[PDB]
Amino acid sequence: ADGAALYKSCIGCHGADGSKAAMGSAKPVKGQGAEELYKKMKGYADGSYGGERKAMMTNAVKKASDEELKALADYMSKL
Ligand code: HEC
Repeated sequence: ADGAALYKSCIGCHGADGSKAAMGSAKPVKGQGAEELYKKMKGYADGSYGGERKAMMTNAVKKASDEELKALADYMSKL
């Protein structure tokens, strides 16, 4: 699959232009940067980055294999 496909679900917590209030006050995804987003999204998928509220997101992003991980960051980096 590829990032774009996953994001469609992600809208639930991040909104379109990755800025809605997630599980409380959270940094907006809104073009942090592909580097940042990749490392953080990778962090979550791998389980290196996370926390209580992140648990849902962790499993959500966990579905992303590799193409997906990279592309999700790339996509989010222009959103
Ligand atoms: C709520 C139910 C969420 C779902 C589903 C998804 N994310 Fe999320 N995300 C959430 C929180 C609480 C935060 C914390 C950010 C902070 O530090 O305050 C985030 C943030 C991100 C980021 C930005 C990185 C950062 O700022 O630390 C990334 C890269 C991210 N989220 C990725 C991601 C993906 C790929 C999701 C859907 C495919 C997704 N999130 C859903 C809460 C929730």
